[PDB]
Amino acid sequence: RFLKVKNWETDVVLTDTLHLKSTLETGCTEHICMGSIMLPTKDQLFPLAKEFLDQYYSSIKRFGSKAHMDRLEEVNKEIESTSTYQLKDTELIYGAKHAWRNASRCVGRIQWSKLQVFDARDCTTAHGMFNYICNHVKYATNKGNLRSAITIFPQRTDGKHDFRVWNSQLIRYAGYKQPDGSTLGDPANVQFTEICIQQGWKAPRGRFDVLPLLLQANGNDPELFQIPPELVLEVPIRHPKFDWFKDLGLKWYGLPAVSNMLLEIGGLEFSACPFSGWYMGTEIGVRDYCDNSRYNILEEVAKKMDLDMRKTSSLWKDQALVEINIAVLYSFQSDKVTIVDHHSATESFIKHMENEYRCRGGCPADWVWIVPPMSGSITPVFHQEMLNYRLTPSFEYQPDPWNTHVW
Amino acid sequence: RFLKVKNWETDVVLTDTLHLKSTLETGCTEHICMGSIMLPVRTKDQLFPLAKEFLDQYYSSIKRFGSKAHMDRLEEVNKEIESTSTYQLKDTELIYGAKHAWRNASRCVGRIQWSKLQVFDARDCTTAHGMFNYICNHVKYATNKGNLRSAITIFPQRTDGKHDFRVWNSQLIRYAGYKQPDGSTLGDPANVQFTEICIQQGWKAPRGRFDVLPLLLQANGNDPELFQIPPELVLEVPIRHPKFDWFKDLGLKWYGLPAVSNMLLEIGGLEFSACPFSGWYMGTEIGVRDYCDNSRYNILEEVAKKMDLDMRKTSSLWKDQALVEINIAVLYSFQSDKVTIVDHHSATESFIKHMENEYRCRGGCPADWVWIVPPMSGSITPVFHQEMLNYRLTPSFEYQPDPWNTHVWKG
Ligand code: HEM
Ligand code: HEM
Ligand SMILES: C[C@H](O)[C@H](O)[C@H]1CNc2nc(N)[nH]c(=O)c2N1
Ligand SMILES: C[C@H](O)[C@H](O)[C@H]1CNc2nc(N)[nH]c(=O)c2N1
Ligand SMILES: CN(O)C(=N)NCCC[C@H](N)C(=O)O
Ligand SMILES: CN(O)C(=N)NCCC[C@H](N)C(=O)O
Ligand SMILES: [Zn+2]
Repeated sequence: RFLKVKNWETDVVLTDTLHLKSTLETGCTEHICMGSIMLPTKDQLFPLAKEFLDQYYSSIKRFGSKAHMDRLEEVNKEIESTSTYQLKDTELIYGAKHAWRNASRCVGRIQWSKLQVFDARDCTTAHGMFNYICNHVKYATNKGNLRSAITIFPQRTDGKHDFRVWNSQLIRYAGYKQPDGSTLGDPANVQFTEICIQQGWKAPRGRFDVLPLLLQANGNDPELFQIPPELVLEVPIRHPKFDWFKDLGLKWYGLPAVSNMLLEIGGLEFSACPFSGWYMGTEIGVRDYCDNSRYNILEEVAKKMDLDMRKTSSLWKDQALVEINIAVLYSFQSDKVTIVDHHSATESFIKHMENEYRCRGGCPADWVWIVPPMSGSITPVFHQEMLNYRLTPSFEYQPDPWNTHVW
Repeated sequence: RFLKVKNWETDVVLTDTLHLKSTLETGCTEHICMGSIMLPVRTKDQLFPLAKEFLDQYYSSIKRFGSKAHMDRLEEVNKEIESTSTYQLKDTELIYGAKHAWRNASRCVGRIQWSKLQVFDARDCTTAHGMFNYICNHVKYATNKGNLRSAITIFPQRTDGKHDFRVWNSQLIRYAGYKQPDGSTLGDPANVQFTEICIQQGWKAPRGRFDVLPLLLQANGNDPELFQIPPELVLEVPIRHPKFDWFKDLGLKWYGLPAVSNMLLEIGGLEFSACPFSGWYMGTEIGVRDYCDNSRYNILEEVAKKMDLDMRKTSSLWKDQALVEINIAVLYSFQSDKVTIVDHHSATESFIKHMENEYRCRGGCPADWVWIVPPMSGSITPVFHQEMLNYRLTPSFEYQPDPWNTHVWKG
């Protein structure tokens, strides 16, 4: 019932008691571990509302107070009467911050208490959604001095009036299947790009075309909007030592803004809740650029470095990987756009884990996601045992809206 | 029940049915995943089902399930258990058991090779001197002048738990570690505790950076005895770099034969507490972990200093740059000396091919992602993108406590 986690580099041992508060299921059983799998009514709602309100009133040191009991009765009366309830602004902000705090896949959680919460629960149309999103992009970007933010659209009601951002992130690049057989742009975004074109987007058919927003308000058919170009901060990628790197024609955007997840607070479901922080360098340099199914640039870079690509044991892929990641970090830093390297971020996470174990009794963490995708063992998280479990409030995956929407 | 795993790079989906034959527990529950935790005398009653399960597996593998030979063997083992409290495996069953323990080892990336394993049966061994001779023969066979051959040596099984055979070394060949009065370490810090034990037992330590440890061998529950492996049998490789001529003056070398000697082999409920096994290295084991872990030889700074990298801020990725060069040097050095080694790209590519084959022919391949993904360049290897299912099949290799923690000293 009490669990220990050890760091095998420092011998530091921490005791986890927070897992006992966990409610949701992991997908593992005593017989099988699914740790590497990517995607493993009124009666329902009151216990969830109560669980949340209890944690909230405990957090402001007013547990069992008159104000606690009164809010519990108020919400109970509201669920019994309306089949749902509304969060106070204080509860919404607490809930959003804790959904981030609880995000076991996120290495950036030392930042969790510093989150700007934009309450968009008064939004009614897709044009309104576009306005809120531009404002979030502008605030979060802050001319390169990035600030963490979330924008929260109205909660699910009966499930036929869902707010959704159809985009997987606020800013991403289009992908196009060519007659050639190859893919132009970002292959990750081929299906969604097709949906936009189908809905009438005039695609430029280039390598780095910022996708338009496809926004769905109140369960209505989604609508297209272009983010003002002047609000999308991009960074041309160059190398501090290699003059030729700039001629690859690479760029990336500064603001990573996940827009397809569902925020659950006190049993309420916020299906449109785009949130943004800043990039860890490996996200762009390792995954976005070097995944075989992404921009897949290792070959081109290695050829420009004149490495021996005849044999895997020359480690040519590894050498070009490091250089690409050096160029990503250098380019963002030179343009004064916030970015964190994987050494700095993982060091910060270990400190955050220690803080959470000390002050909260634990920190749910998914090692498979937390360890960076290059140089794993030279970062301290590789040597850190972690326990993964699901706490609420939470960010959850949800099915893509085009599979589910009724046109 | 069927379980699917997807490869997110190729979209290949595989279906696992083998997990149904799993009996042992993982450490995980419906409420918690323990997938990153390093470490999460039998009765007659518990023994016969284990033996039966194993013999059924063995006779099925040889296409003799339900034959008179199968039935007679079950009867013979049942009689032997009821009579003597235990039983003896036939040579064929021992070979099959050892190969399958390897096949089932979810943390092993090298399993494409599982059916090619030389099994040395040492169950007639009675003394530590006998163990030493067996171990020297294993080392010489496995080394094969650099053309490494996988092998296992299997000493007598556990009886009452008071007469265990144990190799006290964690690997047959490893370097000594010495804690200095000023708090620094000479040699390999991983082996400081064991080095102190050896010195206590009478070893005269050279006190250098790469001293091959003596073997410390326990036969039949007796106190362990020290033996020096003949130096001519210990193949080592001086580490140099193909471009950087200063690399050799770091004074680095490593041994060619990785030979894990502290695990327990379980076959049909029998426990083989001394079962050293060896293959060949994947380069990252040495170049990433052994050389660059902060708690091991910790060479990153010295290498980066010699490369004249910008070390003022982590975001120059100086550690990452030095790491790749060290790993190039290790692969270069072994290949140049004609000592078998595999790079992490080749090894992971082969593992994926093995895994897909296992799914098709066996219905699954238990695999621990946390261990299978290499400790550098994770996502440019195919295993990073491969969903895996981790579960425990028997026969198996298991951890056991260090023998100095449990040994009853006779004097
Ligand atoms: C402040 C800077 C932040 C950094 C450096 C950071 C870092 C990261 C990284 C590197 C990942 C893995 C992403 C991937 O591999 O695709 C991640 C995942 C995640 N982060 Fe953060 N994060 C930050 C802010 C935030 C914020 C503000 C939130 C929510 C308010 C958040 C919630 C999450 C969630 C829910 C995931 C899992 C996403 C998924 O499963 O695809 N993070 N974080
Ligand atoms: C033939 C070449 C082989 C290669 C390249 C290979 C590769 C590896 C690697 C890289 C690891 C991780 C080791 C670590 O991080 O400390 C490992 C683990 C392991 N391998 Fe292999 N292996 C090979 C042969 C064998 C053989 C012959 C056996 C047994 C018969 C075996 C059984 C195991 C086991 C039980 C582990 C888990 C070790 C632990 O938990 O500490 N492997 N393998
Ligand atoms: C199959 C495996 O779960 C998958 O490739 C994971 C591994 N770790 C990851 N880690 C992060 N941070 N992001 C990812 O997309 C992934 N992908
Ligand atoms: C805490 C974590 O489980 C631990 O550091 C693991 C991670 N993955 C590993 N993978 C391999 N192959 N070998 C190891 O020693 C480790 N160590
Ligand atoms: C949440 N956020 O701040 C962040 N750093 N990453 C979210 C995911 C971004 C994605 N991995 C990408 O490379 O675009
Ligand atoms: C099993 N074997 O062949 C192997 N490749 N590795 C076993 C463990 C070796 C260990 N990682 C080391 O670096 O010495
Ligand atoms: Zn698990």
